[PDB]
Amino acid sequence: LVPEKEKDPKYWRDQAQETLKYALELQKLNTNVAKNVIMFLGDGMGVSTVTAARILKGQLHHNPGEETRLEMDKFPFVALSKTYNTNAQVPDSAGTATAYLCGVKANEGTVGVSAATERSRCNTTQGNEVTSILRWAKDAGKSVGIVTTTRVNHATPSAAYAHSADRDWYSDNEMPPEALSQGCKDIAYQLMHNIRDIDVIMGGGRKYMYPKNKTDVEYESDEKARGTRLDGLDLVDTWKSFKPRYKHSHFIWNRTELLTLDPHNVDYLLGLFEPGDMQYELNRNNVTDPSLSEMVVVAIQILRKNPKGFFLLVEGGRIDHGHHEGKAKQALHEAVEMDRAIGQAGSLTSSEDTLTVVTADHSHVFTFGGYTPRGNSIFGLAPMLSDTDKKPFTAILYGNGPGYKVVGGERENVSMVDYAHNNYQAQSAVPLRHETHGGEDVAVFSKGPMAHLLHGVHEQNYVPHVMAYAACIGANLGHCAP
Amino acid sequence: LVPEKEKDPKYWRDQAQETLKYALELQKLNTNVAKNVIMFLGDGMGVSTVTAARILKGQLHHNPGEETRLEMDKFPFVALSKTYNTNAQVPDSAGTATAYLCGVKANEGTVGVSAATERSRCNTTQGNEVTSILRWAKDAGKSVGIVTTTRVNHATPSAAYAHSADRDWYSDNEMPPEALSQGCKDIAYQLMHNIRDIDVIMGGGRKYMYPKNKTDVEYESDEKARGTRLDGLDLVDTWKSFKPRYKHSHFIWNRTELLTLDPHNVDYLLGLFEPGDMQYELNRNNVTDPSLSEMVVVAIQILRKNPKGFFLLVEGGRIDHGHHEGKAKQALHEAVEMDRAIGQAGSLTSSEDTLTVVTADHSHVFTFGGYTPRGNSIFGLAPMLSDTDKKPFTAILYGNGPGYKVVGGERENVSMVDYAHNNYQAQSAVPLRHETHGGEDVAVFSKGPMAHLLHGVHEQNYVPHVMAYAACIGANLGHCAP
Ligand SMILES: *[C@@H]1O[C@H](CO[C@@H]2O[C@@H](C)[C@@H](O)[C@@H](O)[C@@H]2O)[C@@H](O[C@@H]2O[C@H](CO)[C@@H](O[C@@H]3O[C@H](CO)[C@@H](O)[C@H](O[C@H]4O[C@H](CO)[C@@H](O)[C@H](O)[C@@H]4O)[C@@H]3O)[C@H](O)[C@H]2NC(C)=O)[C@H](O)[C@H]1NC(C)=O
Ligand SMILES: *[C@@H]1O[C@H](CO[C@@H]2O[C@@H](C)[C@@H](O)[C@@H](O)[C@@H]2O)[C@@H](O[C@@H]2O[C@H](CO)[C@@H](O[C@@H]3O[C@H](CO)[C@@H](O)[C@H](O[C@H]4O[C@H](CO)[C@@H](O)[C@H](O)[C@@H]4O)[C@@H]3O)[C@H](O)[C@H]2NC(C)=O)[C@H](O)[C@H]1NC(C)=O
Ligand SMILES: *[C@@H]1O[C@H](CO)[C@@H](O[C@@H]2O[C@H](CO)[C@@H](O[C@@H]3O[C@H](CO)[C@@H](O)[C@H](O)[C@@H]3O)[C@H](O)[C@H]2NC(C)=O)[C@H](O)[C@H]1NC(C)=O
Ligand SMILES: *[C@@H]1O[C@H](CO)[C@@H](O[C@@H]2O[C@H](CO)[C@@H](O[C@@H]3O[C@H](CO)[C@@H](O)[C@H](O)[C@@H]3O)[C@H](O)[C@H]2NC(C)=O)[C@H](O)[C@H]1NC(C)=O
Ligand SMILES: *[C@@H]1O[C@H](CO)[C@@H](O[C@@H]2O[C@H](CO)[C@@H](O)[C@H](O)[C@H]2NC(C)=O)[C@H](O)[C@H]1NC(C)=O
Ligand SMILES: *[C@@H]1O[C@H](CO)[C@@H](O[C@@H]2O[C@H](CO)[C@@H](O)[C@H](O)[C@H]2NC(C)=O)[C@H](O)[C@H]1NC(C)=O
Ligand SMILES: *[C@@H]1O[C@H](CO)[C@@H](O[C@@H]2O[C@H](CO)[C@@H](O)[C@H](O)[C@H]2NC(C)=O)[C@H](O)[C@H]1NC(C)=O
Ligand SMILES: *[C@@H]1O[C@H](CO)[C@@H](O[C@@H]2O[C@H](CO)[C@@H](O)[C@H](O)[C@H]2NC(C)=O)[C@H](O)[C@H]1NC(C)=O
Ligand SMILES: *[C@@H]1O[C@H](CO[C@@H]2O[C@@H](C)[C@@H](O)[C@@H](O)[C@@H]2O)[C@@H](O)[C@H](O)[C@H]1NC(C)=O
Ligand SMILES: *[C@@H]1O[C@H](CO[C@@H]2O[C@@H](C)[C@@H](O)[C@@H](O)[C@@H]2O)[C@@H](O)[C@H](O)[C@H]1NC(C)=O
Ligand SMILES: COc1ccc(OC)c(S(=O)(=O)Nc2cnc3ccccc3c2)c1
Ligand SMILES: COc1ccc(OC)c(S(=O)(=O)Nc2cnc3ccccc3c2)c1
Ligand SMILES: [Ca+2]
Ligand SMILES: [Ca+2]
Ligand SMILES: [Mg+2]
Ligand SMILES: [Mg+2]
Ligand SMILES: [Zn+2]
Ligand SMILES: [Zn+2]
Ligand SMILES: [Zn+2]
Ligand SMILES: [Zn+2]
Repeated sequence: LVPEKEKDPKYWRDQAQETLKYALELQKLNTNVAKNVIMFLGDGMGVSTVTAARILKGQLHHNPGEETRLEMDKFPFVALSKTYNTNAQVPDSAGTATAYLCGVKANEGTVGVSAATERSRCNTTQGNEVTSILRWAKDAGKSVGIVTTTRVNHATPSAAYAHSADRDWYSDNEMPPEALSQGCKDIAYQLMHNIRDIDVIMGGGRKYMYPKNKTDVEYESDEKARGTRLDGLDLVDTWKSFKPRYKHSHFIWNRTELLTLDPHNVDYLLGLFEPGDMQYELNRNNVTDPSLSEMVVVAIQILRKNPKGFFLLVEGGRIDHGHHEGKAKQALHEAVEMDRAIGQAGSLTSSEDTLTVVTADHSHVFTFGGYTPRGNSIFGLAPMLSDTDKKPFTAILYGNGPGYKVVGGERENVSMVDYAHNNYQAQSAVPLRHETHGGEDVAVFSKGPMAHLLHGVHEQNYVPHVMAYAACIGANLGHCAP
Repeated sequence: LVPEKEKDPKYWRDQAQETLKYALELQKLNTNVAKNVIMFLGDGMGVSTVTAARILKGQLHHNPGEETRLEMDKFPFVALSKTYNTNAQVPDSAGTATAYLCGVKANEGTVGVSAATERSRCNTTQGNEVTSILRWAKDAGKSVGIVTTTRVNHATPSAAYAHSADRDWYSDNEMPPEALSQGCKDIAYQLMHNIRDIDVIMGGGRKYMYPKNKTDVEYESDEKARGTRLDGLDLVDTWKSFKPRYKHSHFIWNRTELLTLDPHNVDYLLGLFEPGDMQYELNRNNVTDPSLSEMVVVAIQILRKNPKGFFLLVEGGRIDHGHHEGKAKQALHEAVEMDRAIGQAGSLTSSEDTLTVVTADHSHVFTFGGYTPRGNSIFGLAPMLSDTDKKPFTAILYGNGPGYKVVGGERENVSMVDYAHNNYQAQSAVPLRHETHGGEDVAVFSKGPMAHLLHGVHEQNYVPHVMAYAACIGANLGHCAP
């Protein structure tokens, strides 16, 4: 390849000098008060995933790909974060969520509780509860909201409003009798009771809010999408009844009514679009379901009204599931969609009074290499054959997972298969039903007031402490001190 | 595990508040002139490799490992760098070296030339030569030196002083007749002729400096350690003869006299300790060979004399070879040794007038996971069995490489083998003689004057441009402008 302009040293030198000039200009630090705070979380978005997503996004416009800039790549400041649970070397989605939402490290499988709690033991929930940055912002008088592509009562979204010993207790249908007798409430119940004035909630998980055995409104014939609650509670009606009767509250479940709302009138919005987890971006039905960008735009439009700012949390959660299934295409497309949502959010706000942070909870064992030529398709093959079995192979691989395939002592001959298919599983080393997480560090991109405080290598729980200080909320309020 | 103190939220909150206090103090930027510049390069040191090395270093002191802090982890500032060649999507060790030493991106397999050069073509090299930061520092009047554990004429060390179309031309014994006729000089020849006043050179590659068939001084009976030059040149004598006769010059090849020199007296030092590449840290013979830390200390002691500062380049090069062989233990130990050398260097200098940068050239396909418990040995097994074949597996794996082992259609019982051995090869997905590089981004750690200029996501060639500006050398000299 080697584009023509790239063969002149002057081109590279001029680009480097321009970057240096911008860096020198960046020494006038932004020391203003962050009226607004927005967090973007990519579930499982490792550094390798970020690079692969950048390459794919570049190639989608018919460019070589490597020189493309992601939206998050334009964030002025970058840092590294370690993501180990107090209980596990390779973290989970719950302990990390507690670490980066409440500021305290906890055990894996528990949400909103300190390390003194034991998984699946009700007692230890009492006296070991920790609040989240969302609660601090709400107590400060701001507006808060949650947007995600997974279930609302999933680990990441639930780590901001709930305190539970087990992450599997989505509703009372999944709680052992001992836990119920001891007096423990499930995550779905805690969503509508712990904090009763959450302005914006959007995502999936419609089956966990209705009495058991009730047919779904979207899939009437689907027997797996029925309600699960054993106490007969209709949680949507409970959510509606907890808000003032002189305000405006809306419940939506489908794309047509999402785009018909007037954000200048709505005050409280609840949206559940799928019975469980929302579909992949490549499998999405653009007629009935919305994309992440549209939800983010609507949420920001609704939230920006309060004169005291707002806090918003956005999660791209299906990257984790895509990696778990061993389908790199789906995960990369999810990452690209999240980057587009980040760009939209950046377009809708201003950096002189808004602090924005993008990060991930953990990593995976996804790898890509093989000495590929410039511009080679991210889902393509390696230039050479294997010098041991004389068979081809792809540039993307997994340490473990369902991609393992050895038909009678011999590996597969991918030449005879469609390796660019949407649901293709790259080969792995050891066969597992699901591929596991990774224990490497993750990257954090920050832009806005006091964003320079995230400068080097930090523990995960440090992330919410700086943001609070930027917004003059929480335990420390020295920024606004006279 | 879960140490006792970690079960209290107050502990984590206090730690986070202390970190925030330090960050708030870092706002008074260091805008001084960098009298000295030091670069640490880890060949193949990816983010996952850094995390694994941190865990191993922590465990070597009988700690859980995850909470340990590396020396480079204490560097105030962190950034991310992209490492693609103009010719390849997955980079090589030569084009990246040119990018981060001269400030221009080039093709893979070529050293010190722009992208207009074609690999293995002498007559395309004239007029396409690019100088390195070492040359800029030397022209500024500073002292310069190179220290590495690989051959001195390897790609990374050679990118700073040589201009060649092919990286394989270590000496005339590896040059095709057409290249010799056209007027090509090999890398080893260029080492002693391009720049004739390099103060400190240390590393391997003793066979490439002597006439062909001349027996080595260390391994007399070793037939593979004999000289290779076909022109009869003794390059050590040439190096000695190019220096003034009223100065002091020393040549050493073995640990005893490396520690007997007086740095306050020596002016020019050349040290070649192994015929080819230096041994692994685990296989090193401490009696005859030195470690990286000792060489770094001696080099800094010699260099700090010049009243105008100095520039030093240090390379831990055997991490790449360890990963290529598929032996994670050796690579992790090499990374730990490099971190120790970084600590020694930091101890020997001051941050008020010295700018220090640590980074890598590219990454690998090394992965580690498996949901391990806190404190689990980095070289240990995963807690569970494989739910597909009912056999164990390790937490460390490779995308490809020699670790592949499938006899009779069945993978290995690792339990019947020593998986903690020094030369154990973790299983991989596709069998290759050597495992390949990785195309993910790499991390950069900076500390010292103007170190804050490396803040976000940058191209690799941007790295040397900032350093020069910090030291008031090169094309841009605006820092010292009245
Ligand atoms: C792994 O797989 C490769 C390629 O697989 C191929 O890809 C799929 C897309 C689909 O076409 C599959 O059916 C197909 O296998 C294997 O490469 C094949 O190798 C065999 C020998 O083992 C070749 O045998 C052919 O036999 C004929 C000899 O008379 C003749 O047709 C062929 O020569 C001709 O090949 C093509 C045929 O389309 C023709 O266009 C050319 O002009 C040429 O004369 C050839 O000798 C197959 O052709 C190969 N198929 C290819 C290259 O697509 C490979 O063997 C296997 N590897 C291992 C290690 O088992
Ligand atoms: C993969 O490998 C595992 C473990 O490998 C084992 O460890 C290595 C370090 C080395 O010792 C290897 O030789 C050894 O295989 C295999 O686990 C074995 O599984 C078999 C079948 O179940 C057991 O068979 C034995 O047969 C006897 C009848 O009961 C009896 O001696 C054994 O019970 C005894 O088990 C151990 C022996 O030291 C001990 O707890 C008591 O002595 C107890 O009575 C047992 O039933 C082997 O013992 C197992 N070996 C080990 C070390 O656990 C595994 O089968 C294999 N997996 C596959 C899928 O092939
Ligand atoms: C997307 O969501 C909207 C809002 O729920 C859906 O519109 C709804 O459509 C149903 C079925 O036609 C309407 O029910 C009907 O309403 C009246 C009486 O109220 C009457 O026609 C029938 O007896 C029946 O009850 C419902 O009113 C209507 N809701 C609103 C707010 O207009 C829409 O169909 C959904 N679209 C897709 C493509 O899924
Ligand atoms: C490490 O390196 C030093 C320095 O090269 C080695 O010492 C050197 O050993 C040689 C071989 O024995 C000495 O040469 C001998 O010297 C005298 C005459 O000068 C005489 O014994 C022999 O005729 C021979 O020429 C040499 O002098 C000596 N040091 C120096 C500075 O020249 C040492 O052996 C090495 N150690 C190891 C463990 O490899
Ligand atoms: C949590 O409550 C449970 C009730 O299920 C307690 O479990 C019993 O506790 C007593 C006191 O130690 C033990 O003698 C019993 O053996 C326990 N039973 C079981 C099945 O574990 C549990 O101890 C309580 N935890 C605390 C901290 O008081
Ligand atoms: C909504 O999804 C539909 C169905 O997949 C898309 O229609 C496809 O569009 C692609 C891209 O142009 C075509 O290659 C397919 O042939 C179309 N399929 C059908 C059945 O018509 C549609 O483009 C999507 N709309 C948006 C706005 O993204
Ligand atoms: C650089 O030199 C090579 C020969 O070493 C030239 O190669 C050309 O191609 C063939 C290859 O065998 C030679 O026989 C031709 O004489 C060469 N010339 C042409 C015009 O093709 C190559 O062209 C040279 N490049 C330049 C710019 O002079
Ligand atoms: C130099 O290397 C030698 C040889 O490995 C080391 O001596 C051994 O060190 C190991 C590790 O502590 C011990 O288990 C052995 O008992 C030692 N003796 C032998 C004969 O192997 C020696 O410690 C190393 N020296 C330094 C300073 O690292
Ligand atoms: C839910 O219903 C299950 C099946 O019973 C019948 O069929 C389903 C499809 C519904 O129409 C249901 O109302 C019918 O009774 C039962 O096995 C299950 O016990 C029912 N659950 C409850 C809580 O009643
Ligand atoms: C290099 O040497 C080859 C083998 O010679 C052996 O090694 C040398 C160093 C002496 O010890 C000699 O007695 C041994 O027999 C020769 O075959 C070869 O031609 C030589 N090559 C050159 C270029 O001189
Ligand atoms: C123990 O750590 C975790 C954490 C979260 C997690 O996902 C909830 C898993 S999982 O891989 O077992 N669940 C899966 C698996 N395959 C899926 C495929 C398609 C859609 C959704 C999926 C969900 C493991
Ligand atoms: C094409 O990209 C590169 C770049 C550098 C490189 O290393 C020079 C290699 S290599 O893997 O083929 N060389 C190797 C291989 N195994 C080794 C084992 C032990 C000691 C040294 C080794 C050296 C490939
Ligand atoms: Ca839907
Ligand atoms: Ca030696
Ligand atoms: Mg999640
Ligand atoms: Mg190297
Ligand atoms: Zn997760
Ligand atoms: Zn997961
Ligand atoms: Zn390299
Ligand atoms: Zn290499």
